[PDB]
Amino acid sequence: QDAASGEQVFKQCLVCHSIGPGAKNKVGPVLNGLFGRHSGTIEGFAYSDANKNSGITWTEEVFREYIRDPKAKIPGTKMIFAGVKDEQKVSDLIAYIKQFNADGSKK
Ligand code: HEC
Repeated sequence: QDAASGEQVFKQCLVCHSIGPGAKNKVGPVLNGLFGRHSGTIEGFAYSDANKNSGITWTEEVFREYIRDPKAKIPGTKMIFAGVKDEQKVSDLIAYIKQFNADGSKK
């Protein structure tokens, strides 16, 4: 779906997470270069065992399921959020993010 739209839905994400350039960790790990990266991999982030010992590897398909309801895919994770149980939204989320990658740029 669409990114311009998806930027809106990340608003409820930015509260704890960063993206783009000069993105530094916060209550949660920066979401730069998310797709492909290994779960609990970004450094300077005190991941939970649950997150980092999962072996997830964040592909669009598992994020799609995660975001829907976190506690169910990484049961016991530190991310206390009742997901994006909203299908239009999730798709645009996965458009905006995918757009940054690694150091916050376009690809
Ligand atoms: C504050 C309450 C948060 C909101 C709102 C969102 N996220 Fe989050 N996220 C938060 C924490 C504390 C953590 C760490 C979990 C742990 O157990 O260590 C996370 C983690 C993620 C991850 C995992 C990343 C990795 O490198 O493994 C992802 C993919 C993620 N968060 C995505 C995400 C998105 C897209 C959100 C908007 C809908 C979102 N989170 C909300 C804190 C918070």
